[PDB]
Amino acid sequence: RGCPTHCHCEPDGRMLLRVDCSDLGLSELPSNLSVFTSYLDLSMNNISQLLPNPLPSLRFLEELRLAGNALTYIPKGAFTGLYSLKVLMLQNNQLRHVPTEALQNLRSLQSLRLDANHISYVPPSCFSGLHSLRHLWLDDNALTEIPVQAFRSLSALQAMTLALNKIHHIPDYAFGNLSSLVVLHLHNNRIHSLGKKCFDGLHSLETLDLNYNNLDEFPTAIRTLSNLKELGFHSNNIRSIPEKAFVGNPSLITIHFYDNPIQFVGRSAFQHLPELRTLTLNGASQITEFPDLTGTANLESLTLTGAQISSLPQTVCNQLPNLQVLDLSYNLLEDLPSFSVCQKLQKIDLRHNEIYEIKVDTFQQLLSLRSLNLAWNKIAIIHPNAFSTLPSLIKLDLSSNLLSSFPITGLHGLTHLKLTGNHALQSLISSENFPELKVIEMPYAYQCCAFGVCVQCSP
Amino acid sequence: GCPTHCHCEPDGRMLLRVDCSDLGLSELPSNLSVFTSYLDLSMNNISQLLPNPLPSLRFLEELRLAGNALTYIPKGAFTGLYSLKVLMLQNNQLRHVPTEALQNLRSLQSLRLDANHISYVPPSCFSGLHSLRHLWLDDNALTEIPVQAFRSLSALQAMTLALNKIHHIPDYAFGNLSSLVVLHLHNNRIHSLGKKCFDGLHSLETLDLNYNNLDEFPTAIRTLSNLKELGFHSNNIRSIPEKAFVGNPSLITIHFYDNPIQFVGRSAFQHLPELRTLTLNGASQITEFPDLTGTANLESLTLTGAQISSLPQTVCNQLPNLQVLDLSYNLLEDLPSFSVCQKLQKIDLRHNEIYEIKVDTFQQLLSLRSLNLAWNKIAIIHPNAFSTLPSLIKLDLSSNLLSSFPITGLHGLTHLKLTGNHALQSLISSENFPELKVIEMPYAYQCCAFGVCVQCSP
Amino acid sequence: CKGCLSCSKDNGCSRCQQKLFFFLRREGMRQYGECLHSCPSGYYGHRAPDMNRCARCRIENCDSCFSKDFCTKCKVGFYLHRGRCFDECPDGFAPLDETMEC
Amino acid sequence: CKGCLSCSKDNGCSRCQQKLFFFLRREGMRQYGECLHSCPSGYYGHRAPDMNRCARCRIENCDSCFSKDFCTKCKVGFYLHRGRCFDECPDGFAPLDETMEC
Ligand SMILES: *[C@@H]1O[C@H](CO)[C@@H](O)[C@H](O)[C@H]1NC(C)=O
Ligand SMILES: [Cl-]
Ligand SMILES: [Cl-]
Ligand SMILES: [Cl-]
Ligand SMILES: [Cl-]
Ligand SMILES: [Cl-]
Ligand SMILES: [Cl-]
Repeated sequence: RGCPTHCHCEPDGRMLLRVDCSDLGLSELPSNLSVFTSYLDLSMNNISQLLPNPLPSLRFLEELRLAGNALTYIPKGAFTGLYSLKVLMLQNNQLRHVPTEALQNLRSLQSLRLDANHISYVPPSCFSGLHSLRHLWLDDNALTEIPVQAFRSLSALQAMTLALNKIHHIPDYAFGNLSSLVVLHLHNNRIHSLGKKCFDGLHSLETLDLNYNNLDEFPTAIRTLSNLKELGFHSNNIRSIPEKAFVGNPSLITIHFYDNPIQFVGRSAFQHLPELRTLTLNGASQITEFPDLTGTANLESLTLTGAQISSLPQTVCNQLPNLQVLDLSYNLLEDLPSFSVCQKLQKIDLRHNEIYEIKVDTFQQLLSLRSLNLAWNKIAIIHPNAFSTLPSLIKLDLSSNLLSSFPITGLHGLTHLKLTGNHALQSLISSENFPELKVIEMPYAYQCCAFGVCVQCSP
Repeated sequence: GCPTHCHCEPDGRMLLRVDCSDLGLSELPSNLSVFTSYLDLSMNNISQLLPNPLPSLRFLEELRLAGNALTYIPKGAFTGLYSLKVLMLQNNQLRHVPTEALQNLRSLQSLRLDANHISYVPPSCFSGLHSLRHLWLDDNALTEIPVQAFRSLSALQAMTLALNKIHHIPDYAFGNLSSLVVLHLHNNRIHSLGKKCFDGLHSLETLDLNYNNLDEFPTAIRTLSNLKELGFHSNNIRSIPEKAFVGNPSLITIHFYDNPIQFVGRSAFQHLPELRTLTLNGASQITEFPDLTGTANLESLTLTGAQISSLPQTVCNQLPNLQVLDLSYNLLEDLPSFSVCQKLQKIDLRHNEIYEIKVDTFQQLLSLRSLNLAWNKIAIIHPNAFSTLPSLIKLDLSSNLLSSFPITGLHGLTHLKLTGNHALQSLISSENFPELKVIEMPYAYQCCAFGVCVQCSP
Repeated sequence: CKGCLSCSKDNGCSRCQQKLFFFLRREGMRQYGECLHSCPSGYYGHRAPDMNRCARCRIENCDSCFSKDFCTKCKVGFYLHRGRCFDECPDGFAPLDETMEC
Repeated sequence: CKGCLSCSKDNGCSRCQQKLFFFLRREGMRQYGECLHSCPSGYYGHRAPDMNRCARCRIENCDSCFSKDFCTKCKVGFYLHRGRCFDECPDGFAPLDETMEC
């Protein structure tokens, strides 16, 4: 009986009261609320008006949840007296604009959820006096533009999402005074064009997300974002990454740009990024040269496929001391350098290139290599000791090459071996040069049977 | 009952099989029974045979002298062997075919001269060999075709000259081998053929030119009207011309992988009503799907690594019996309907540019087990596209552009592959896919939701 | 099940109403889907065109978050600074106890 | 392990001398590799640069082979004609009882 009828209540850490009145089909607020209420949940009810409220007495109320009600409208004085209010949740209501006045001057407000409404207009001064606002959710509404004026105020803001709206253009200085902004999410909009200075003012930004938009061109505007650590522009229509593209972003750990029809990438584009951990390009046709990675020595994973790459530099592994995954399938590679200076490599995929021989030193002393795939090359000779120093090697795919014999030394630990489509490879191979094999694909079935299988062997 | 250390067994109720192989004998044994129908002298140390008891062996049908030390066989070596049908001299040290020892062995049907060091066939060393049906000359030092000597073998049905050093075949090289059915020429160095180099071979059903140096399609096969099987894989042929096999309507099998093939005439593969398989990998200058008119019995068609950007709408009308279609690695965008290809069991369309799957594409393929559409650009699949694929067991839609995925007609799947569809964040549930044993989801949370944190990745 | 377009049995919700977040409850053996207006403590809500889902915060020393890498309240005894949780509040700005922030 | 470059305990031969044919003899529970001057009845010898092996006769009603599609001696009651074996010796040429052919 210290709790409203049908509601459930519980003391918080300071013994102030948490009141749960969610999911009771209430059309109006409950009556006998303790002045010692720190948290009030009125989610999932049928509240469309806040005329008769006892809210002015709730001077310790820090968190108010009004999600999932029928609010189309919030009047000027609705939050009068909630001097302690830190978090306001209005997500999943029917607002068609941000209330013009109800949210002004909530001085202690840190978190405001307006997501999943039908909001098409942000009035110029609706965030006025929100000196304390840190986190703003405007995702899943009907915005057609950045409300440049309304955000003029908000210099204390750290996290914002405008995702899942219909924004088509970001003008120069659109976020010009958000100097504390750390994360900005713009995914699932319809952004085609960005001004050349559209992100100026975002001095503190570490995460920028432009995924799932309609950009035709690389966002030059990021040059200013000197603290950017994570950048996402995947699933757009970007066609090239220009030279010195990330010259202003030496702290980038993560750059995600897959599902862009990228064709060209500048010579310098990925230099001087000492923190970047992964690089992935699938289908980059007009790339004829392996990128220069000077100052970018921390890649753990590198994938560059579907390009016209013919050669790698002899000294390519000097730039790849931490590389664990290298995928260059679907290029035009003929001559392989030595990969031994890539000491960390765990997985190498070189399928569908034009490689004709494996030399003695190509894979020497890769003690962590687990899986090597050379399927669909034109390999006619492998030096007998090419795999001598690969104690970790567990999977080997040499399908669809031109081999006429097959090396033994260094492959006693294999569990997976694939050789089909080497017609000339008619020599047998015996079960305890390869005791640990569990999947074999042989050139002919008689090679399976001679092995002792007629453990999976094909054919 | 038998020469000492030899082993003997009855061949029928009178005659005798004598095994004297592998006894390190320097000379033939002495007391050979006139009842000897079979004599095995293989794996011994016999360098010639002059002191022999052979002339009394009138019932001897098979003599085996493989793996001895023979450099020379003297004129009368086999006199009196009226019954001799098989003579095995493989794996000896002959440097030419005996000039006279082999003439007039009138009963002789099979002669093995393989794996010697034979560099020279004297012009009349086969004179009188009118019963000879099978000749093995494989693995020797032959440098050309012994045209002369072969004029005396018109009863020959099978021959191998494989693993020699032959570089050219002149016009009429085999011109009186009218009975020859099988000819093997693999692992030679044949770089040029006369335009009539096979004329006279009226009976030939198999011709094997694999592993040679041909630069050019061997148009001389045009007279080989009974050819059933042709092999010219592992040569340097870049082109298969128009009307290439017009003289070869009975071809069942044509193998030419590991050639740098780039063109194929439009007509090249028409009118081959018995051809069961066609396979072109890496055919990268090909821009149009070949016409298969009158060539309706293909069970497997593989055409990959080419610049095929569309199939004719009515392409399955020529593929009524097709079981395996492989068009991976082309530039396909729009798909026709494959429903007239009723017998399809496997379709592989990986690495093309396919942007949608329609309702119509795979309708009523009741035997389709496996369908691979990985690495395309598929952004919509019609919800009923797979409605009538009751045998579908494996579906691979890896690395497409999907943001949803059909349920209808996929309860039978055991293998589903969806990784690389970044927009496919919706949940798939184990109720619709009870049969799955291998799953690749776009995200790990989708595995968990399935009931798995039977194999799901990541 | 609540807020749900597809209620299975032997299971919770399989697909939620358009603007709700899917969340995977673990009762122990069986797991159940639920459709929440905001994500439970330790998770953030992620919205996409046809699936909103509760993803767990994997920021170290954090108890709630806005985003994958933006913390909104740290654990006990840690200080919040630019959405990261620290033990020592790094030089340039000192700790500030009343809130456990910087 | 006669005629063998590369032998073993339970498997018999694994690699033959240059000019000999590999054949897998099968006692049942285990099988041994053999190097032969010609292939046993039912098999034909196939030479390649790297190795030579006995392959099974691929032909209906055949007992011995020259190659995979050319029979050299048919099963009992079948007539030999151009390397094939037929019940009735087809029209155009009669069968030789005494000879077992066409
Ligand atoms: C930035 O916002 C702050 C705080 O509201 C205010 O003091 C100032 O006038 C604004 N500055 C600019 C350049 O807009
Ligand atoms: Cl208003
Ligand atoms: Cl792997
Ligand atoms: Cl002589
Ligand atoms: Cl592949
Ligand atoms: Cl998660
Ligand atoms: Cl076989």
